[PDB]
Amino acid sequence: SAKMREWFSETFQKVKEKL
Repeated sequence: SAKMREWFSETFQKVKEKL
């Protein structure tokens, strides 16, 4: 499983999208 790992990818790009 990977709830926080798969989300990790959706967290780094969440910061780049905000910029």
